[PDB]
Amino acid sequence: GRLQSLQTYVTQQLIRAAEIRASANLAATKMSECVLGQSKRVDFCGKGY
Amino acid sequence: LLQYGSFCTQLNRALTGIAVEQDKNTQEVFAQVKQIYKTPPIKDFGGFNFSQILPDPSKPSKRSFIEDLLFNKVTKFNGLTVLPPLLTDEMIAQYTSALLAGTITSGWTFGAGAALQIPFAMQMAYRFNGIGVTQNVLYENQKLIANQFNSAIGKIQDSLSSTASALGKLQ
Amino acid sequence: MQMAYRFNGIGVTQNVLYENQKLIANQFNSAIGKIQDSLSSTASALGKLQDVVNQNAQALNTLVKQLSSNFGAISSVLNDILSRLDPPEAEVQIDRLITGRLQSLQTYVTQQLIRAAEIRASANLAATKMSECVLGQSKRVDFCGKGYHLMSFPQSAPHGVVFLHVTYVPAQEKNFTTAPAICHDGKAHFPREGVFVSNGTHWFVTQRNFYEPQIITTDNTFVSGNCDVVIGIVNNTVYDPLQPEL
Amino acid sequence: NKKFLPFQQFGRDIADTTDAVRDPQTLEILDITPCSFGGVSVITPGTNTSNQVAVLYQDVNCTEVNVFQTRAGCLIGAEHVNNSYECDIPIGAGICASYQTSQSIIAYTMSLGAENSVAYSNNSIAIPTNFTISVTTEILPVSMTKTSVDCTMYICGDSTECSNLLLQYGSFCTQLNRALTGIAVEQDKNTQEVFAQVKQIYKTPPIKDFGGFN
Ligand SMILES: *[C@@H]1O[C@H](CO)[C@@H](O)[C@H](O)[C@H]1NC(C)=O
Ligand SMILES: *[C@@H]1O[C@H](CO)[C@@H](O)[C@H](O)[C@H]1NC(C)=O
Ligand SMILES: *[C@@H]1O[C@H](CO)[C@@H](O)[C@H](O)[C@H]1NC(C)=O
Ligand SMILES: *[C@@H]1O[C@H](CO)[C@@H](O)[C@H](O)[C@H]1NC(C)=O
Ligand SMILES: *[C@@H]1O[C@H](CO)[C@@H](O)[C@H](O)[C@H]1NC(C)=O
Ligand SMILES: *[C@@H]1O[C@H](CO)[C@@H](O)[C@H](O)[C@H]1NC(C)=O
Ligand SMILES: *[C@@H]1O[C@H](CO)[C@@H](O)[C@H](O)[C@H]1NC(C)=O
Ligand SMILES: *[C@@H]1O[C@H](CO)[C@@H](O)[C@H](O)[C@H]1NC(C)=O
Ligand SMILES: *[C@@H]1O[C@H](CO)[C@@H](O)[C@H](O)[C@H]1NC(C)=O
Ligand SMILES: *[C@@H]1O[C@H](CO)[C@@H](O)[C@H](O)[C@H]1NC(C)=O
Repeated sequence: GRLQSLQTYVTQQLIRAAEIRASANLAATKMSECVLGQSKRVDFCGKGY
Repeated sequence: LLQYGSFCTQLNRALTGIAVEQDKNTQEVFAQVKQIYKTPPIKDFGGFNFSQILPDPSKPSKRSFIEDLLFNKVTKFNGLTVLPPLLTDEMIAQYTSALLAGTITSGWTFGAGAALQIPFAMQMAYRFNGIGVTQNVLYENQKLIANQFNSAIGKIQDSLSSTASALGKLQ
Repeated sequence: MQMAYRFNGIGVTQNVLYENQKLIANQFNSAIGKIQDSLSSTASALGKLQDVVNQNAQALNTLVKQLSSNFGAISSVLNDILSRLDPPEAEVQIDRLITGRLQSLQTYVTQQLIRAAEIRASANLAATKMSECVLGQSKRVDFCGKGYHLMSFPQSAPHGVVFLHVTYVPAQEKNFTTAPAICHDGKAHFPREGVFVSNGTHWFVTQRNFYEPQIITTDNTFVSGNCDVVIGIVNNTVYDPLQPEL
Repeated sequence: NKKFLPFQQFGRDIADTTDAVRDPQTLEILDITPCSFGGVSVITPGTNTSNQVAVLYQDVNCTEVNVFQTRAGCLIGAEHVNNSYECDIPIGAGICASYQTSQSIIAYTMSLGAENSVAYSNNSIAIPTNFTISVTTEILPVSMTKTSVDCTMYICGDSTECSNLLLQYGSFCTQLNRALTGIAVEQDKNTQEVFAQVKQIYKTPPIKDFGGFN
């Protein structure tokens, strides 16, 4: 029982980690395109031009 | 547990790979630049007050007011070992310091390698010409832009201090 | 003409292309040689492929090593359990082995599915870079390589692809003193696209990514406003091509 | 320094673990502390380089026993250096290790980069004059090895008693085979979405008049 519970914990940690990695790629792309550069993409860098 | 195979090996490999991926995440976010840049305190910014975003040497923890509000408004032993992070908050604070120094001084031009000094008014004029706004509107309405900018900074300071609704996303 | 179009895409006048064409050719060929050298000798630049391959290999080999695991039963091999126990007596031990091997298979399937999800995420990113960094020109900074982007070239790889980003990097700079505007006769003057620089003698307008002085005139500048509001307007004679041609 | 009630002999923690106690002979409020536990880590360069080994203890200081205590734990077999360099192998808390000065294993704080004070004035501008066409390599993985496992053959290798006991247990082998089949199909969908972009097949003419572009 404890090993099944531990494996469930590991599985959910991997899923949350993958979600966090996708958010991390979003954050790095926004640093490279909203901070380092002036993007023309509408609502990629918040509301407005 | 010896009779129950290699479960411990697989789980520890998975969790160590998780920690390595956390390190890769924070590095690929915050290693945008390799050259640490430093803000000159010479404030000829055309009236653009950057006090709540610049690094403040009045405090030894070298960051701004807003990041300090983000710290102070955001809040077992059976083998459950919390590993330490690789980059501390001070190191990524200095990376944000360098990025703010670059965006003040060189705008986008340090993204192609070396930094290139440009006065900040010309950066704003170029960013207006990027969105089709003719750059005369900047030069003819500079102090109103300074007022609206610094007032918006004060508004987001108050909206972070008196309201913690935009923080539970991290929680 | 494609590289001229790309230089006009990054806001650089295409005369620099036709003036320094063989320099561009020599620098490009040297860059290709540096990449060949850094791929041939330095084999430590392909971690992305072999990490996925070794991860798949570790998962498969762990799934193989699970077979000899006893899982609390009398032995691991089913054949001895069949040859030593009754069909109403082998039920518990074969149930143990089925339970353990089923748990290990579910572990393997969950791991493969999550790893494949991350691989598909990287695949969509790679296909988007194929659609933009190679297939066209992107103004996105640090999306198609470091620096100003021109084009990129793809190459095959086992379970992979390699982009070769042709990038533009400005090299040599010099401290210049500039002003936002020129006052002429009460008429202010703004650059159409550029910046008003003076080497020390006369105000010149130039381009933001290579230094070449244009003589400041109404055919180069934008006449608007007055000589009162602009913080940093300076006095200089804006040239007029009409007066030598009247 | 906790304070029970005069009948309370012990107590649990938030996590339902016996944290603090009171002695059955003597009226005194004790506490149970876990012992020194940690992870054994090894800092080394490659076997194709050397055999010198540095030892890292996780989260605890040098109790059992060069003694270099950091915020990540005990660390012996290394050399503390004031000269902060680039991180080579990460350890924790911004302190990394390397193989430098004849040479041995050192330990140092990660230098965050070459420090620069870029100049600024009211009117000083920096304008490029010469340029460089650098070509930079990116590496992106695309697909994964398509793999199917006959889970009936895996669990029950050439048996029939095992086959009947597996058929008692529903369609788990069917489920795993269907999931792996969907994975294997979406791999080739990835490969077609990456490469199959132009339905034409183009190729160069033999006259490679490319302005001097080898
Ligand atoms: C900017 O605003 C702060 C208040 O947060 C004030 O202390 C500081 O003097 C201001 N600086 C300028 C240049 O206006
Ligand atoms: C420009 O002036 C600054 C002043 O500190 C100096 O550091 C820099 O090297 C100068 N650059 C050139 C190209 O003269
Ligand atoms: C600045 O450029 C003009 C352009 O003709 C030239 O006459 C002058 O000598 C230059 N001054 C210096 C200091 O290079
Ligand atoms: C030069 O800097 C000073 C600040 O010391 C400022 O008052 C002045 O306006 C600047 N010159 C121009 C032309 O803007
Ligand atoms: C520019 O010329 C005007 C005369 O037309 C003069 O009043 C003004 O002071 C000059 N500008 C400077 C900065 O001296
Ligand atoms: C491995 O070590 C040998 C000497 O022990 C050395 O000659 C060789 O270059 C090393 N391998 C690599 C790939 O450098
Ligand atoms: C470890 O650190 C604790 C406090 O952080 C201290 O009380 C203890 O004496 C240290 N032990 C050793 C062996 O350094
Ligand atoms: C590092 O510098 C301090 C003084 O700044 C000195 O006392 C110490 O001995 C140095 N470290 C080593 C390992 O020598
Ligand atoms: C740019 O640098 C290269 C380096 O050799 C040189 O050959 C070339 O003449 C330079 N071009 C300019 C315009 O300075
Ligand atoms: C291109 O480079 C290769 C490798 O150095 C060389 O063999 C070939 O002759 C070159 N061709 C041209 C036309 O540059």
